[PDB]
Amino acid sequence: AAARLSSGLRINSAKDDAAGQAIANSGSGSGSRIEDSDYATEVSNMSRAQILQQAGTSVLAQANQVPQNVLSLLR
Amino acid sequence: DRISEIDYEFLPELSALLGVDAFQVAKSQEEEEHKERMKMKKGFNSQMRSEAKRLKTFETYDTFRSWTPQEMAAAGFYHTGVRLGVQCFCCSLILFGNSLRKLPIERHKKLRPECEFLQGKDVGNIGKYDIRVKRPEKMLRGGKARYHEEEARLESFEDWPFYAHGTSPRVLSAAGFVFTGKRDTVQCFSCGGSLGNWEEGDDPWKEHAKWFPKCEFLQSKKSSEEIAQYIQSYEGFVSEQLRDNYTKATFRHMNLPEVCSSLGTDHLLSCDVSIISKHISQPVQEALTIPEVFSNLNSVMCVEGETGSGKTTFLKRIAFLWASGCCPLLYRFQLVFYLSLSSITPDQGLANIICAQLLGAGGCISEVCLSSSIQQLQHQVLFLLDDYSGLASLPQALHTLITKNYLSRTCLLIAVHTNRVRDIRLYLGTSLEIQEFPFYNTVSVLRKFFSHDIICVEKLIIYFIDNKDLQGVYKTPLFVAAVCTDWIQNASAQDKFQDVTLFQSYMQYLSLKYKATAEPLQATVSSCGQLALTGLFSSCFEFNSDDLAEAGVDEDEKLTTLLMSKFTAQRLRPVYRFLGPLFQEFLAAVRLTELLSSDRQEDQDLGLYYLRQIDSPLKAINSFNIFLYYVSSHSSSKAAPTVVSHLLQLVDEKESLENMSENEDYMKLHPQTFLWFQFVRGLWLVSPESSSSFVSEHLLRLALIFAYESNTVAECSPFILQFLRGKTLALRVLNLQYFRDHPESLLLLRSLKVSINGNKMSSYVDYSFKTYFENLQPPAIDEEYTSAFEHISEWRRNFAQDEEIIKNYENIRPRALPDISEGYWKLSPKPCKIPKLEVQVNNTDAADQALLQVLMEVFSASQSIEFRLFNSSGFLESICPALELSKASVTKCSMSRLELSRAEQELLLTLPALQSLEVSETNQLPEQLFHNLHKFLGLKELCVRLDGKPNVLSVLPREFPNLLHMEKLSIQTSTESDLSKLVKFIQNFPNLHVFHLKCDFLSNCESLMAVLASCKKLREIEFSGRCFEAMTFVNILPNFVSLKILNLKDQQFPDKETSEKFAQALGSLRNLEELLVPTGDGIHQVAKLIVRQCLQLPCLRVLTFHDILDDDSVIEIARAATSGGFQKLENLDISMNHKITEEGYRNFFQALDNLPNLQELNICRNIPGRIQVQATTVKALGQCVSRLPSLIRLHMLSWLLDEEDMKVINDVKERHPQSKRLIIFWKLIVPFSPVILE
Ligand SMILES: Nc1ncnc2c1ncn2[C@@H]1O[C@H](COP(=O)(O)OP(=O)(O)OP(=O)(O)O)[C@@H](O)[C@H]1O
Repeated sequence: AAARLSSGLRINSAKDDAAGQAIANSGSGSGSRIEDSDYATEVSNMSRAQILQQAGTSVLAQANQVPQNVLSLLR
Repeated sequence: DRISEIDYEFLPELSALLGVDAFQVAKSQEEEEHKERMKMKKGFNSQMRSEAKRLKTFETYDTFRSWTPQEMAAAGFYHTGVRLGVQCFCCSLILFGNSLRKLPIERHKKLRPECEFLQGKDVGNIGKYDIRVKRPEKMLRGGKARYHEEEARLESFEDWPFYAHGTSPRVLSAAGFVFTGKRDTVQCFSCGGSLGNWEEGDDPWKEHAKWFPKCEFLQSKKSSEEIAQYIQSYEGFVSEQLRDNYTKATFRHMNLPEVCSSLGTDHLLSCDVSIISKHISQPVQEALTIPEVFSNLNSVMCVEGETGSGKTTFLKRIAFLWASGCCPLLYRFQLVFYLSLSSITPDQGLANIICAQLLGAGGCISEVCLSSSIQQLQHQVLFLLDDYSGLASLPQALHTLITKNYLSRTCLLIAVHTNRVRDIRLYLGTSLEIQEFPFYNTVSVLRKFFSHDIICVEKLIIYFIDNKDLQGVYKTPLFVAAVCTDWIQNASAQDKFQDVTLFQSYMQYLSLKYKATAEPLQATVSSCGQLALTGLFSSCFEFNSDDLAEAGVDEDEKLTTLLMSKFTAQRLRPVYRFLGPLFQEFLAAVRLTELLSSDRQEDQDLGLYYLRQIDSPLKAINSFNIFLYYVSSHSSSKAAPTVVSHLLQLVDEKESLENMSENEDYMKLHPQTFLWFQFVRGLWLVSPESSSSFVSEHLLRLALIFAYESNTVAECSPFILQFLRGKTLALRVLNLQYFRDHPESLLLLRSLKVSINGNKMSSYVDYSFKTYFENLQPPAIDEEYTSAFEHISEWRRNFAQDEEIIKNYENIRPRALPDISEGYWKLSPKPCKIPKLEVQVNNTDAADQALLQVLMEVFSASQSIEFRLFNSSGFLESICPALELSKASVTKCSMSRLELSRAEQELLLTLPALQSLEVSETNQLPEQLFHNLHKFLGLKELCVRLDGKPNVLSVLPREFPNLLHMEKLSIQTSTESDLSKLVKFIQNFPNLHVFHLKCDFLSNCESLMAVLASCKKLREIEFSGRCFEAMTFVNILPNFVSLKILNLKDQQFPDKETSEKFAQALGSLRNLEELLVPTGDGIHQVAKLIVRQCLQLPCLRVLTFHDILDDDSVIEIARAATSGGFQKLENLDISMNHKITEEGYRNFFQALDNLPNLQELNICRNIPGRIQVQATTVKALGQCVSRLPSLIRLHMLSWLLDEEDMKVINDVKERHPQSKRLIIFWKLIVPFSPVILE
């Protein structure tokens, strides 16, 4: 009957799920791929614009990792 | 004497320990490389100041640090603002990294064994000019040869200034002082008066009369009126004695030491309370340092704080000092009166009030011997009082002391609980108040009372993790004193999350001390916490006198009440205050868990009301997340599961986030939410599944925890199981189950990923195929129109520069993949059974012996085996020994990059009889797969698709032997159809049950009868023809009623009859949810019907057009929109160019309302760009449409203010996602050529 959770651990999962969602990104070229690009541009555009927020916040998530690691050397 | 170079060092030796709690120490030295890079750039300089200044240098010193300012003090180290640096003045040395195991003196004494206590004689503290003068200048009798003149004595100054070499011997000679040679002492021969301890800039003509008012030499020259001018300066306004030794002896005897009920192991504890002096008549807060505060003592004074905050302790130092030889302030008085007694106050009183401290030995003591003697001398009088108001009637303190100073003008420090100030402040001088407790004195304390057992080491690491959740935890050292019990388990604790353990102790502390009658206590705790109830309600901490009625405590104000709440000095009289945000947050849980005590029933309805204000899942994981732990902490068996019911009830099903953020400004009390929430939200934004998947963990985390208060058996079991159903999670939950025990858990799915690498391929560059579009030229208008734009590089770096931050955290981790006990506490039982293990992989970077030999056993006890892969094309044969158990993977295999060739000889040799296969890219081989493919295969649907590559027919001129259970298939015509392809596909389908077809580009060519004549009962239909037939399409294609979806595009060809033939049969056969409309032939005329009767569809989503707008199409939508029948539709789009015209979007936006059934609408692909008024009409878009996640419009190019029109009227409906107004623009010139015109 002892509570167990770790915040220093919490971030790891958060790191994990980011790279998992660079994966869900999907795109399909074509022999035409121009008319496709028409559609696909947005598709990528959204995906990209979507992703940037993910990977951006991914850092924002890990942004707090680095100092605590370093600052302990100073403690 | 300065020095140079000699890069210093910090200990590598023991630091291998910390590498456990942190990641890797080997990267520490790299940080310390900055130090020599920094130090050299600093002035190595030389002597500056004697220590007593240095405390001021630490005014801005960051409080959170390990070492104590007063540790640096005796080191005399100056505090420089650059980084944290502190500076040896006698030595040269300068330090950054602090050590818990090591006092500063060491580091100074170790590293530069030269000038400091080796008595090169730099500096002095506790400085007086009495022990410089009063006693000393006595012996200075004959201390020199005869001097009547200042020149011959000036000569003596030859020796004086190694300390200084700053203040001129002249000016002192100009004041006529003599250097005797002992230390730096200088003396005025006439008055015989001396001084020392010279701050640069000290005038004697300043100093002299202050310390020697009656000096004749002075008074014979400088005249008079000058003095009261000069007299203005910093320091304070300036058995008869045998009774004092008693006073001395009293404190000299042991009374105060061993005040902590633990033990007095260190009886004198030097860690000191940070005092602030606030000004009465204007706001200035004037931070101070204690030794300074000493000399600041003039007459009456404040000494303000709350409770257990150091009230008595601080004064107590004075005496135990005042007796002993120490810092100046003491050395002036021959009397100190310490009485903390409120008990005396009712009394008419006596000198015997003091006899409390006397312990008898009195009786000549009399108003005679006191009162007029107390005014005999004015100044050596001193009192120390714990008391307030002045209400107690005493000729002594009341009728005399605080009332009339200018009869007395004597000094007092008054311990005052904060709530007692605002009655007697007007008599009271400028403030002496306590900011809070410096986090270091704690760490100072925690040093002493412990053997430093790497309990404190384990502390800060938390208080690095938590920040606001940490650095504000300590306010009263009493909280430390609560910890100071320090047996609690064996100690403070060896246990993680030291927040509760603090609080958890602190309560049951106050029990003990105050448990004589604890009935009022709990009652107070109970009735006040109803305020803490409002913690969940909102953050409003004002707590006026009124809402206290809901708490009911009010002015009843038992001394107990203070231990929670306080007041605040007013700008305007009605006001109030409370202790601290975190302590409050924990009060709530306790008060909360008073409710949900099942033996209380009528009232627990309250909590039942509260806990239902948690309604979002994101309130659970962030907002009150840290709070709920306080609840689980206090651990009342009956409550917890009843709570758990609510929480596990929360997800419902298929409602992702009812409200992504209901967040208040309560969040500020914890920062991480802002990060997490977005991270959460963002995560949700890419993958609706994984969001709910992720969120499911922390709930289950939270869930299981409350169960592990006491009893998971009865009330816990049923709730969880419901939650578990149909879910998909990640293997971290396994070890995360303590719950691993009860059952091999079912009714769910599980995911796993391995990705270590950065991306490698050309798949993005197809913008190169957008180059022929003259992308150089188009950009023209909008002084802003830049702001609309990005370039690949510009974005490329943005992304990569951020991965670089990961890259740091990548290396220092000596860390790879899951399963500590995660597989083992998983596999601790033998008969584990796992239904589905989902595996996404990217690169071989995790290919390794043990790491996979770990994953070797993962596959065991997991009944189905799935895969999706990108980066690695070769990871298969890396697996084989892991799967040489032939564990029957089956399920499906997703692939992007290459098949490794002789790899799938494995997938051959596997022979699990897979259900399905997914390969959408690169190339494939039969000697990869399609050789003898069917034999053990034939189960469920496949995808094999390539870009331009031929030989998709040669895929299976082996398949006709096979007799398939597939019934579901996906593949294209990789040419303008070759009868082979048909001949390939033909025989198949009549012999199979024909479900869910997918074809990328069917070249319709000839005899799609031989394709679609057999077509029956499909849902999936993906064909998009470049060349048509329009026999099947018009005839048999819409002869099969039940269909959810259609994927169709690629140039509907112009027989408007055929369009009708479609349109009619489209309208005639309508079962559909959704579709892809074929791309127009000029359809536009009749595409009204492709709207008009689309009201008939029983279900709606995914409305799709690449064509057909400019005509009435809009109200044709809007009619069908305003009138019902497109209700519950999920989507809208158009990709057009021609059919794009501004003119009607407003008309399209004329009335778009009354469909809050929708998600996204996209208007896009302008080579030209589209910027006009109808951005006006946007002000009504999101507002009246209610529910939308998001939009995509790439035409907008909007005025930023009109984008302020966007961004401002965006969020009125929601907190969450938005329209995407900018693409990643292929890198191009962005010309202003029209701007040439203005
Ligand atoms: N620098 C310190 N080092 C060690 N212990 C301290 C320090 N400062 C305060 N404490 C502890 O905190 C407590 C401060 O309470 P104190 O007795 O000063 O207040 P009080 O006059 O009794 O009124 P109240 O107790 O309501 O504050 C003391 O009991 C002392 O043990």
